[PDB]
Amino acid sequence: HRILIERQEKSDTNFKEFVIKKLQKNCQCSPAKAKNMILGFLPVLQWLPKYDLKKNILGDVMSGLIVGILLVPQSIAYSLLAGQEPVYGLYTSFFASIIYFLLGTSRHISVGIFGVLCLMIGETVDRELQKAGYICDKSCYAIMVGSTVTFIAGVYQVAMGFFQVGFVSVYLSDALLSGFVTGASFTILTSQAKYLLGLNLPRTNGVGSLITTWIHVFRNIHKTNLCDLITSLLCLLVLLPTPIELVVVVAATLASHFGKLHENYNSSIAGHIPTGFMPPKVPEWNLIPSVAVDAIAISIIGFAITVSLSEMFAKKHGYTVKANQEMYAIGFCNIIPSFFHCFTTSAALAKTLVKESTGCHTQLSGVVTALVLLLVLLVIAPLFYSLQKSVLGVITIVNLRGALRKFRDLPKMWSISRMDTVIWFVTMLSSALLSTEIGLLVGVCFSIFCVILRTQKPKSSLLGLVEESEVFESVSAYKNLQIKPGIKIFRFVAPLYYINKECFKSALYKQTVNPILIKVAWKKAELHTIVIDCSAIQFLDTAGIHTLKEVRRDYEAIGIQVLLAQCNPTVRDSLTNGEYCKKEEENLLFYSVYEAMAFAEVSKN
Amino acid sequence: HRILIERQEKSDTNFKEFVIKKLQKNCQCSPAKAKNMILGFLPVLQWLPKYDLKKNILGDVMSGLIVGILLVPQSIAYSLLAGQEPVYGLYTSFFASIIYFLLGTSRHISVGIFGVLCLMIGETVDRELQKAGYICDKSCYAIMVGSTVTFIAGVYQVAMGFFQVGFVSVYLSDALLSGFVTGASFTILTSQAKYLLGLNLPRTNGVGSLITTWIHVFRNIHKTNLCDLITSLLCLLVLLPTPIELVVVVAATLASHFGKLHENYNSSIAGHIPTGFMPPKVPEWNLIPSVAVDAIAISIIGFAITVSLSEMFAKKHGYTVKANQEMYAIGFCNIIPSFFHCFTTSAALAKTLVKESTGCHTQLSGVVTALVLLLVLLVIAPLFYSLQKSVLGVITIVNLRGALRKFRDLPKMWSISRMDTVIWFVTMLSSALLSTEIGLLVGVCFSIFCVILRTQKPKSSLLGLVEESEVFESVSAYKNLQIKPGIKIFRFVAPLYYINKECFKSALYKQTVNPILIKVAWKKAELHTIVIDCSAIQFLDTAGIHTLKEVRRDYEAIGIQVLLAQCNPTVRDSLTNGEYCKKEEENLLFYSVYEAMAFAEVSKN
Ligand SMILES: [Cl-]
Ligand SMILES: [Cl-]
Repeated sequence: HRILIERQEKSDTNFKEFVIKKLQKNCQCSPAKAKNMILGFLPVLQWLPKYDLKKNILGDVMSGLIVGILLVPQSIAYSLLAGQEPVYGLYTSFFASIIYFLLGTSRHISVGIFGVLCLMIGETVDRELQKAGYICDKSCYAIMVGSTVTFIAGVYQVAMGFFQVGFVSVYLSDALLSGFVTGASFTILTSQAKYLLGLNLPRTNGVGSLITTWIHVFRNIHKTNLCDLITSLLCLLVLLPTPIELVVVVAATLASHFGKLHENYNSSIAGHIPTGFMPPKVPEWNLIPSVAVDAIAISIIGFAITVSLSEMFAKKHGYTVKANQEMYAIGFCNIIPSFFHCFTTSAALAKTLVKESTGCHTQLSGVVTALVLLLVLLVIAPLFYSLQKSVLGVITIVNLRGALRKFRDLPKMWSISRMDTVIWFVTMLSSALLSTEIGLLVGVCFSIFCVILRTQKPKSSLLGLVEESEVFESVSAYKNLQIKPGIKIFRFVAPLYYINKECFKSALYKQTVNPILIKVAWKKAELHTIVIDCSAIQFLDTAGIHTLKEVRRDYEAIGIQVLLAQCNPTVRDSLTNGEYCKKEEENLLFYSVYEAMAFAEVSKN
Repeated sequence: HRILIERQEKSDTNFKEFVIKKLQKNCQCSPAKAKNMILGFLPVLQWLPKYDLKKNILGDVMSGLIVGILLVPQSIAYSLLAGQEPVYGLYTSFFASIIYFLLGTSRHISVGIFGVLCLMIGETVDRELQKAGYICDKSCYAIMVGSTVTFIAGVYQVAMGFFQVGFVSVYLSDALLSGFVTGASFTILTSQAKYLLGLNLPRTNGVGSLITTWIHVFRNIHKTNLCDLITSLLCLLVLLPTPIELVVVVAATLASHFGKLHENYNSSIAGHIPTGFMPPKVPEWNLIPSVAVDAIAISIIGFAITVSLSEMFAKKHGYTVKANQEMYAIGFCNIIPSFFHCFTTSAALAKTLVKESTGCHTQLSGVVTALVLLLVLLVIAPLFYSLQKSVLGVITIVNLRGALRKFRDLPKMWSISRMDTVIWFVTMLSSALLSTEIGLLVGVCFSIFCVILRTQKPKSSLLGLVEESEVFESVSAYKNLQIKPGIKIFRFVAPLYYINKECFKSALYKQTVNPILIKVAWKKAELHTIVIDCSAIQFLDTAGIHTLKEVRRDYEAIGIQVLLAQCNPTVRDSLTNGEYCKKEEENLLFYSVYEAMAFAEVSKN
């Protein structure tokens, strides 16, 4: 008794008429739903009118001043890492917070300056500064280039949000992103070492910069101020055990101002800007083609990190974050502020962690931080003068510590997925050495190739029956399975295609007869059926269809029957389209391994 | 009653000691087997002493003169396409045949000049000629560059043979190679159009050359000789229906010599060389770094095509061709002749087809061709003077026709594998336009990405039981399957990893409850078990382990049980290593979908 399943009728509707009908059903021209899109595009007018202030005002207000003071050195630093004046980091943070409060659904994430992104902006800035030469007084050209790159990144992000092409985010694996952030953290530490030691080594760019910078540091170690070094050592000793950062920076600034440490030729930040808020300057609009390629990566890593963090903190509690709206928000946190003097913004884990430790479920707290920043941007900025600039490096290293600790999870990573660990290590090496962008590209492709390698050398085994059941499983992995003689079931856990067709043939020949050599031996001068378990064969390429046909023909030439079992509907469709089973030949494809085994047993009898 | 299969004990031998022991068992220092390696490396002293001359001498001798005369215009042409003097093509063909008779196992293949490879050599030659400027009198530098590239390609091929790294050949799919050869044939036709029309348009190189050459042809169409055009039209008319080529070239040469067609400013080949065989010149040995990258592709496409053709013609009858020995042979068909004045060699289908039509199973015929070439290289070369050079273009186009006919198989290709057809079309476009090398790289990566896309959007469905059996199959593909209520089996035919984890979650939520929205609705204010068929899940990434854990946790939060069935041994190992089933929790993983369904039915009762 053979199975006689009947296939369902395929849908005849495949033209664009049905697509147009379903697009109209989607109501592109939506009456009375334009308010919904306005509310969807402006989440701010959805929870502020329904704000439970009596239960969250204290939480939002609390630690907002601490976070704002805590966002203060981060800006004066990463701006320096980005090749920008310190006031530009403050502008970036304030504008990012204010705009994300307008457009934002995570309600727990901390948008603003991201170290990895600032390192990448810095690379593009220095390249354009050199390609140009070093009323653009160096810093003016730097901020112009940074704002242009930010505008391009925001345009790309909003285009990906509108075109619904955000699925590219799936190509950035969590392990690959962790490796990239670790490598970028190593690069940031190497860059900040020069400020930590007080040297004046030249700008190093290109593949191997990390090594060039370290070599320069070693070469110029004798030109050590020994004052900034002492301050940095004390700050590292105090902050390594880990509000501590705010106290440290306040005490360091007070000591530097009182003792006049600059008399020892101590490098310090300058009077960057007064209350300021200078009138906005439009982007270059002519330099836009030159720095588009870098903006590609900046936009991707920016939106990938933001979406990942927002989804994580939404699924933690009250998951109501829309991916497309966060696309639009992170895009507009890089378009409107780029009209002003700001660089790219993204979610920062080290500062979101600070708000998570002390805070509540209200985005209004970010506004408070902005207000604090605004206050810092109005009258408290001169109070930040006379910073030792070694405390800045200590403050950057301490924050990176979060990403640098990932090396302690390598034994745990290995004990779960070896190839994921290898991808992580390769991405970390390619980001630390080589280039940050080149490192990301190397990581994304190596992960895709690892998926190709996993396919390339797959598992292949013989199947045995489980006693008193209709279950077949690998003999090479399980024990005490009945294997009747003259029938050998071969399971090949992989898609059969151009990459692994040779491996499939070699494994089948090694475990069963290898009919080619037998045929040549017969021409010069036990087994009767073989069942191929196609349950794990995901798809079939033209090579796979040809390989299966060749296998069947070569085995039938000797006299060994070949039966295919548990084929997918798509695999069966490919086999019928590939002209494998001829027309109504029958007894060639089976719906289960048990059915094929029973048929093979009956055929000999 | 639950299944209680016991797993086999894993092998404790994993260190390098066992590898060293098996390497010694391989007998690296082999006594009395050095003769075997000598015979293996020199196949010539394995069938010549055992040559059945009485049954194959007539076949080998027959059509050898025709093939040699037929290899004559092919050289005078493709050398011109390769930016070389015509005598260099004759040298290449003669040396390739002679050396492959020494080292060769296919015994039916025709090594020699390959059109696609000559086009690629030409590109590298013209670039180096320009990078240098245009006792190297242009042609001397061209042959020096070509010989250097050939030496590098042969070194790469022999290195791949010795290192056993020939598996790279699996990345060049048959459809991708067919597309590349079609695009390269289009490029060759475009290049030979200038000789067909008799114009003198400038050298065009870079991406889009095909378009630049065609634009130049259209611009200079008015400068048509109308004599070479008439000769080419007559030759095309005669040869298009398709020994015909030899008669055509002989008649054209005789007519040109008798009528003195060169009086009409007809471009013609010159007195390239006398009997010649000038003393060999060593490769550049200093220019070797510059043209290594091009030699990478030349070596790969050369060895891939040669191995494919040899394996095909061996498996057709008497399969005794070793892949590694053919690696060595094709490498040494590019190393020793590069010491002389020759360029790269590979199997040519159009000329192997000529020998297949008229020939026998003896490589000695190739020697005969070499002899003919040698005779042509000794005294018959001046007889080939005064060739119209339009017959050459006609002779190149006719031969390409074999690869150009592939466009007629597109409807057949679509009716078998749509993605393979798309890869073929993309590779053909990237080889015709863009660059030949860039086209190959674009094809190889797009095929790997298509394997990634096939994974990205996979099949997912609900499984129903087949009546009076223990077989579950897709409800969306088959008909009349029992689906008990409260239990829904979800089959996801793909590996679960970072790329398709979101798709897996979305499909499972769409077809079953979507527990997140249900949980938020329950907090604001039928199904009990779900069985996941992991039979088609090939592997599990760190993301896949996390996704499965998250799915189980979220479904158990609502109150819906999640059971995993038919997991691979590797998938089970990943789940245990990933801390998914805790310790001895039981009733979480099942060996069959029927077992899980029975357990789910029992649990409610
Ligand atoms: Cl950071
Ligand atoms: Cl060809």
